[PDB]
Amino acid sequence: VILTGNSSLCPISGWAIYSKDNGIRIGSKGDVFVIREPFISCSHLECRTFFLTQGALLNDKHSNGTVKDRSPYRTLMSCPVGEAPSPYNSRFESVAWSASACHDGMGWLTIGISGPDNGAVAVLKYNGIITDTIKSWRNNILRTQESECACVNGSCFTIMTDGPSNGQASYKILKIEKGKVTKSIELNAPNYHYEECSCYPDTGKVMCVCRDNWHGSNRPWVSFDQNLDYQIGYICSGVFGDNPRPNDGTGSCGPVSSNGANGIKGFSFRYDNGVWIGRTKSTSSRSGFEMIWDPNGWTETDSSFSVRQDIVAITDWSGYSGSFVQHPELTGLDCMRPCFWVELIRGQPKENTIWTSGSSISFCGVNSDTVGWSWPDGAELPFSID
Amino acid sequence: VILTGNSSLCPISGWAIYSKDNGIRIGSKGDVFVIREPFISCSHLECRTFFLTQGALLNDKHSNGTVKDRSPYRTLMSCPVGEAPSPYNSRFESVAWSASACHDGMGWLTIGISGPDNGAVAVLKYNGIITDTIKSWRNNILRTQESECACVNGSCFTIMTDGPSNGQASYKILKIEKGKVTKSIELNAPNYHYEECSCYPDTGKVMCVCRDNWHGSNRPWVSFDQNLDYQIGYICSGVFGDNPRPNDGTGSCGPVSSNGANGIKGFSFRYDNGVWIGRTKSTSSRSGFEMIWDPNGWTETDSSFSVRQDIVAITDWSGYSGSFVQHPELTGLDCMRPCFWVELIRGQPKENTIWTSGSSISFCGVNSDTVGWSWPDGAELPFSID
Amino acid sequence: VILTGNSSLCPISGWAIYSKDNGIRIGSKGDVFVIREPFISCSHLECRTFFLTQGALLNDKHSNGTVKDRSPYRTLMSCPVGEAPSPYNSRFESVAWSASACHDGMGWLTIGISGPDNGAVAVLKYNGIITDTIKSWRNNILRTQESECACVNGSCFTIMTDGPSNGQASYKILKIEKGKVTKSIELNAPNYHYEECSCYPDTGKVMCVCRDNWHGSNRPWVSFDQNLDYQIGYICSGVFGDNPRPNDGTGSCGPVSSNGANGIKGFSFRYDNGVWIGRTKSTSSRSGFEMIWDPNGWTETDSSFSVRQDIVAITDWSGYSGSFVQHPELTGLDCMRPCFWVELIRGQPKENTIWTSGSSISFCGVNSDTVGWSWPDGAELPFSID
Amino acid sequence: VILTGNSSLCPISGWAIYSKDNGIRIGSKGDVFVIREPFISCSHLECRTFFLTQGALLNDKHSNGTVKDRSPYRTLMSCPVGEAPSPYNSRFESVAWSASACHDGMGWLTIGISGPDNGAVAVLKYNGIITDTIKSWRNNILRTQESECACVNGSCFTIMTDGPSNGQASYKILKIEKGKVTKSIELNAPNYHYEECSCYPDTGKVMCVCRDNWHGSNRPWVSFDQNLDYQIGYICSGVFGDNPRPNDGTGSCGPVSSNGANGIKGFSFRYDNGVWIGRTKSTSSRSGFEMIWDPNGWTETDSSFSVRQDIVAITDWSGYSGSFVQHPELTGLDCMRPCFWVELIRGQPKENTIWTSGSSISFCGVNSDTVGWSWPDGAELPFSID
Ligand SMILES: *[C@@H]1O[C@H](CO[C@@H]2O[C@@H](C)[C@@H](O)[C@@H](O)[C@@H]2O)[C@@H](O[C@@H]2O[C@H](CO)[C@@H](O)[C@H](O)[C@H]2NC(C)=O)[C@H](O)[C@H]1NC(C)=O
Ligand SMILES: *[C@@H]1O[C@H](CO[C@@H]2O[C@@H](C)[C@@H](O)[C@@H](O)[C@@H]2O)[C@@H](O[C@@H]2O[C@H](CO)[C@@H](O)[C@H](O)[C@H]2NC(C)=O)[C@H](O)[C@H]1NC(C)=O
Ligand SMILES: *[C@@H]1O[C@H](CO[C@@H]2O[C@@H](C)[C@@H](O)[C@@H](O)[C@@H]2O)[C@@H](O)[C@H](O)[C@H]1NC(C)=O
Ligand SMILES: *[C@@H]1O[C@H](CO)[C@@H](O)[C@H](O)[C@H]1NC(C)=O
Ligand SMILES: *[C@@H]1O[C@H](CO)[C@@H](O)[C@H](O)[C@H]1NC(C)=O
Ligand SMILES: *[C@@H]1O[C@H](CO)[C@@H](O)[C@H](O)[C@H]1NC(C)=O
Ligand SMILES: *[C@@H]1O[C@H](CO)[C@@H](O)[C@H](O)[C@H]1NC(C)=O
Ligand SMILES: *[C@@H]1O[C@H](CO)[C@@H](O)[C@H](O)[C@H]1NC(C)=O
Ligand SMILES: *[C@@H]1O[C@H](CO)[C@@H](O)[C@H](O)[C@H]1NC(C)=O
Ligand SMILES: *[C@@H]1O[C@H](CO)[C@@H](O)[C@H](O)[C@H]1NC(C)=O
Ligand SMILES: *[C@@H]1O[C@H](CO)[C@@H](O)[C@H](O)[C@H]1NC(C)=O
Ligand SMILES: *[C@@H]1O[C@H](CO)[C@@H](O)[C@H](O)[C@H]1NC(C)=O
Ligand SMILES: [Ca+2]
Ligand SMILES: [Ca+2]
Ligand SMILES: [Ca+2]
Ligand SMILES: [Ca+2]
Ligand SMILES: [Ca+2]
Ligand SMILES: [Ca+2]
Ligand SMILES: [Ca+2]
Ligand SMILES: [Ca+2]
Ligand SMILES: [Ca+2]
Repeated sequence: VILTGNSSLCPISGWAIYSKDNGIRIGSKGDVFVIREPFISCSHLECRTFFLTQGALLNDKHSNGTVKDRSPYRTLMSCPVGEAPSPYNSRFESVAWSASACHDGMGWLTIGISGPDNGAVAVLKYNGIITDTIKSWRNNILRTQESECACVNGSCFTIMTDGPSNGQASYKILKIEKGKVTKSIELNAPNYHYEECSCYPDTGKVMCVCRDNWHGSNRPWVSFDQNLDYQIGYICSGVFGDNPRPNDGTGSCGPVSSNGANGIKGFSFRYDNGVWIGRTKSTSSRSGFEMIWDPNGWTETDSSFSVRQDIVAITDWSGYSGSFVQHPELTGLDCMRPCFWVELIRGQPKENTIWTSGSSISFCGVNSDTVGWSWPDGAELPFSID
Repeated sequence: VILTGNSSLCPISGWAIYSKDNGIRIGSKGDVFVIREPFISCSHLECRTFFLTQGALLNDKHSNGTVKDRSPYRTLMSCPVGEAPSPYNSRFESVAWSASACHDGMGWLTIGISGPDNGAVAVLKYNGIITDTIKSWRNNILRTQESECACVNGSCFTIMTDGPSNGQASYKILKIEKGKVTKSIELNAPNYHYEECSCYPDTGKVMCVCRDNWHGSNRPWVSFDQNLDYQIGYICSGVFGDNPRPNDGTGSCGPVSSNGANGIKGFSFRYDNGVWIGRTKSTSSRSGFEMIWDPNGWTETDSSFSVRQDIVAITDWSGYSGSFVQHPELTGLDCMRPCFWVELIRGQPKENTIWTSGSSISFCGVNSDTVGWSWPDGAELPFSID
Repeated sequence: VILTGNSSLCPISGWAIYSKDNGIRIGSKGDVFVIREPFISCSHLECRTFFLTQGALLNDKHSNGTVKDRSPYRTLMSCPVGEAPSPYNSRFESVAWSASACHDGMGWLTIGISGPDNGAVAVLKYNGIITDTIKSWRNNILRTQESECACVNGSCFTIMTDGPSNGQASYKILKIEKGKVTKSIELNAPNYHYEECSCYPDTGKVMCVCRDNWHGSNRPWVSFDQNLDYQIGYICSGVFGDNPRPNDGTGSCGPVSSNGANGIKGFSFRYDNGVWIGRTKSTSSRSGFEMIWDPNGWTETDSSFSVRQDIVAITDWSGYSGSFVQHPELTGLDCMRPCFWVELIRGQPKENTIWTSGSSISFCGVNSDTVGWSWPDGAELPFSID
Repeated sequence: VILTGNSSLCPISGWAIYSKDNGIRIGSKGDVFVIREPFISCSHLECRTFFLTQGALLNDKHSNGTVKDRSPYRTLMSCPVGEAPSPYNSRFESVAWSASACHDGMGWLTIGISGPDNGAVAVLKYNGIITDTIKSWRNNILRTQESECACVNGSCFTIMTDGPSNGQASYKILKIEKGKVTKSIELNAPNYHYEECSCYPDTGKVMCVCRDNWHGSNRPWVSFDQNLDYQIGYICSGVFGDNPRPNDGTGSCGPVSSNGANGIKGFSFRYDNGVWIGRTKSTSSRSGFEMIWDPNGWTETDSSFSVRQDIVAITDWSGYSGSFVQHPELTGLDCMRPCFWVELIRGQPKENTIWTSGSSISFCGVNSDTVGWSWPDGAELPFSID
């Protein structure tokens, strides 16, 4: 089957909890990878958690976090959703310190970037066979989504960035068919900054909501059709989505400069003029998580919103978050179902350990009754290795 | 295939041992979840053990019992019958501190309740995809069976409770089709109390035998057809089924008030006016287990019975128990086979440990020779974490 | 696919090594069951190692030997051939302190005996579903092969013993179809003793070579056709097959009384008037292993033989051994291939540990070049738990 | 599916990283085999890592390297590519201290050599069933490739050696069909030395590049067609391929005598008159790894070359390396894709441990952009067992 991707996002009123892996609690005794960015991606048959590991287990000396993030040991692996990421249940995908994956209905596409900062190379695999490579074109840390790419009608789409993370860089949309790049376009986006995009298919097109690490505390977006004809902007809501960020106030259709430097991987779902925003509860640290429905937040700059659903209390650590979808071929629904995952980061720099890892929770949007709560990581730090 | 569920319970004379997982003995060294309620549920192809875990392993500090039962860490998992429940052999099912699951012949239905005490939400999944939610309607600990639901002719049925565990609460029957609630009915049951129901199909209808936590030391039951027309009662036998309970004597068709408060999840199988009762051997603690055949015990209040089969000796810990069936589509028989599982609880509050866990045994009803014995947990407590 | 079982044993000249699991060496660190009798059985698709475990892991306190052999914790498990038997790679089969298993071409039959000594019950499963039970008929430790049963033309056959292990007992052949006992016969075998039979199919019939624990240091045998017409005798060769045994000398077609009490599970393959004998190298302890070809040893009493192939040196521990076959439906050959497994027992009573376990090696008969060697267990005892 | 093997090697410009297993880093805490020679072999559906283990885990006393290399404990296993080789994810293949494996499109062939030095026996398996044996014909350590065999048109091909490793030995090509040897030829190769061959299919023929342990610091080669008509030579490039070796200088069509004794398993790919050479960076120790393209290096003796791609830095340990291919039936390409693996050896003799093991990296040849880097093992030695 080919995922057609022609349906629209399902109407939803809230988010129902889908998974929680308790990876760090389990890794206190079991053999569990130290991981980051545990993104979920689904096929027409199953959902999988992808993640990056340094090839080290929790509570082992090799978890010592003084290793660089872009190291030669870092690999992309995947395990079933909701399971602790272990060498005994994880499939190897690619050598990678930056990554993406998605399924077009016939096979898994994985994208793994490795190599040195001045000449990194993305290796594209389709069903685990190398099908293409993309080399850094600006020689300054080629990097990609750290969540699932989006597939429409037999083609898959991703965003890659090359250049500074504290200034103007270069952004490319890629169209990939059976793992071969068939088209690429560099965005003409002066004064924009795109990193770590969350992209989802919707009505035959793709929407990506990303991270401005240069000078925006609201999130940039880019949407495009199957030929990579594109539009760009920033989410206008004064419910600002990045972290760090200022207190909610008047937004902008351009980058909001106050507290704009630095950031966090996040996501949002557009519903016409409205937007569902996932964000941390703290404005200054990666703490808490909440879903906010702003019925005019895509296009209007006020800070008013209609619904807030709690996900993680502000007293608990959160982390990266990303979108994923479940297509009709998987669900049997007539619409595209939006979902998201949250990474719950424990360890350095906020806690007195030698290591850093995340566990994950995930939710799916439903048009039935839901409830806010807090589903935090739950591990008791420090560990015995510390 | 659709499980028709139109056949009657097989004639049986005793219980043959089906599985034993040795989970706690193995968890002394291996990586084994701390678990509760390991109920079994079967498809037309296989049987699985479902269980709730806090995401903690035996002999690890996170197994510390001080965590509340309704925590955000609690998840429903499943593994093959008879295997130690490990993070390396277990499937994730749902985030849940109360749960149910069953198979209709075409897919697994799982029901997992999480969220706060005043607004819990049951997430319904079919083949692992969220298909519906049910929110608390009394705002007082929505909770369900902790054993398998019952499927007949393409619909699956379960019982949910909301309200006090020491007084009158509210009880609903649900009819579920492919994970969607298609009908629900509130029982009109003043002075009844229903919790932790064990439900099985029989001749196109469902029978549930439950736990009266309020004021009954015999077990209440409810049976209903596919339109949710229902009957309610209490098992009349003077062989009382709950724990705690009084000494055997004259029973009642209503709740037996002596020692009626508190209780334990249990089960029974009705055969016309007779009943097979599974119960602890002790009247005051969760110790021992036995199967009693009382040929007039469903409807008559005397305490005489015909057959007793030992399952666990009175000197050994037992725990929760539940029914499961094997349908003709799985066994090739022309009747519905009754089976049951027993949880063997070790640790708190009876033993000097920081943790509480169960292991499991299970038995199938057969019309051939059987024997009583004792198949206890067998772990040597305390563990080194203690 | 039904295994016809109508072919004869392949002509062979020696034994080629098939598998070695290194179970005890691996279990010094990994999570590995303490096991006994690791017998192999094959289907038309795969070969599996079955084994009995006490539900305890090597190097853990629950491996403490003081538990009796016939305990309620003992279970039959299986894993792929050549893998260390772990809770993470093993399938649960049955609760059992004595067992057998085989595949008829369409499904696995397992036989598991549990319960008390005076009333044990064999539980029969077909495809993991209970299909029959057999209760002790002499109330004195019902017991069976501890190796694979034999299947011919849709029926499987096994031997069960009930009664004394130091005197005359009672022996039954069972005919089983889809897990249901369809016929049984009690052997008329005064002065014979049958235990722990190794049975293989050959030309539409079954041949079993067993253990005389009463008063024979040669091995008894029983052969029968699909109607359970049977013949009985003892292997005549002065190359005595049991352990303990006298030095090789003049054999007997009846039980050889010298060193006759006690014994060890073993096997032999009949080729007309000749026999392949597997035995320990020591006459007094379970040390070493060798295959001997005696071209007239089935029917003649001399102690001369033609070929000896070393398997385990006399300076290394051996243990139980049993036959298995690979049918033409598995191999594509036009004959029945004979194979055997050997258990290498470490620990009590010969070594200063708290535990006893076995690892396994296996060999297949081939008509090409082979070599003798020693393939011992290789663990360094004692372990840290000792 | 029969792999035709009639295509030629794909044109390539560099090497893209395919896998990294981090086995030793993970095995610091996880249950991971001590391994050597982790060679990769692919079917039409998947790629697997084969390896030899002594049946011991990292960080356990049985990893003590005083056990000889040709021991009875040594076994050939396989696991998915990129996963740490563990007893929980590895399938058993054969008892072997020297081994080879490949897939003909319909099934796995494995060759495992065991037994004594003066009479070793290769056991050939097809789909895990013993199909043939080959006994030592010179009684002096029969040994084979330690990498994948080459399959063309329903036949698989391998090289075996018997005789001295410091003098003239005897070399045989084998043609194997469904695991049965159908033809063999002894090379007429006076003054040549062939060990540990890396063989690949190319245009209906097989090319093997090997290790001269006697007196060559360049590598010998043998190529042959499906009838085992063959040609022999040595790689002429003054870019010497063995380790140890002299500094780059004038090559030879025969064995280069300077530093010729001893060696390391390696590989090369012929492209007309040019050659891609994989070699260590150090001339004196097993350190570093690089790929060199020499456009006239197959047939000319100068030390000039065109392209160097770094794989492992000279300050990090490397080890054995070998070729593998991905056939068009797996990739969908119209050519034969060349790939290679590198073993990263840690421990004795270079480091102060009791053990020796390898982890692995692998690369595939592509005609797109690539980059040099260093992907070393990354474990911190010594371990706590030391
Ligand atoms: C078994 O179920 C069938 C299936 O029909 C159900 O009808 C829906 C209302 C809903 O309950 C779904 O689960 C099913 O699809 C029953 O057949 C139907 O019965 C109704 C009324 O009796 C009739 O109007 C329909 O036409 C029937 N449909 C079909 C396809 O036959 C059937 O009654 C059930 N059998 C028993 C013994 O209860
Ligand atoms: C590819 O193989 C076919 C088949 O050859 C047979 O099968 C092989 C597995 C092996 O057993 C060979 O020895 C067999 O001959 C070859 O086709 C055969 O060619 C011969 C003449 O050379 C002819 O007599 C047969 O009839 C052919 N058989 C079939 C089924 O076509 C073919 O030549 C091989 N191709 C190459 C390039 O060598
Ligand atoms: C082989 O089996 C055939 C099938 O019939 C059998 O019938 C009953 C009695 C059982 O024994 C059951 O296992 C089988 O289904 C026979 O017709 C045939 O005679 C048997 N013997 C042969 C072919 O030699
Ligand atoms: C998508 O396209 C298919 C035809 O290819 C059509 O049947 C279906 O209704 C379309 N869905 C939407 C939501 O447009
Ligand atoms: C962690 O790494 C740093 C840098 O290599 C090292 O200096 C430090 O001592 C390490 N700490 C531990 C606990 O391993
Ligand atoms: C989908 O792809 C197919 C072939 O790749 C093409 O016919 C069509 O233009 C695309 N668009 C839609 C809406 O199907
Ligand atoms: C159930 O339905 C099947 C098929 O209609 C029938 O063969 C079977 O006998 C029925 N059983 C009962 C008890 O109605
Ligand atoms: C268990 O939890 C209690 C709760 O405060 C804590 O005080 C105690 O130290 C814990 N014990 C262990 C062994 O972790
Ligand atoms: C066994 O039966 C099969 C089925 O027809 C036949 O092909 C084969 O030759 C028979 N073998 C013997 C030894 O009778
Ligand atoms: C083993 O079991 C016996 C049984 O009583 C016990 O007395 C002994 O202390 C145990 N030994 C160890 C080392 O656990
Ligand atoms: C290999 O043989 C097949 C036979 O059908 C042919 O189609 C294919 O093109 C051939 N390839 C080459 C490279 O000769
Ligand atoms: C390793 O093996 C040798 C061989 O007997 C032994 O002498 C030595 O003490 C062992 N060392 C360790 C650390 O186990
Ligand atoms: Ca920002
Ligand atoms: Ca607004
Ligand atoms: Ca009660
Ligand atoms: Ca009664
Ligand atoms: Ca461990
Ligand atoms: Ca004897
Ligand atoms: Ca003789
Ligand atoms: Ca050399
Ligand atoms: Ca040159």
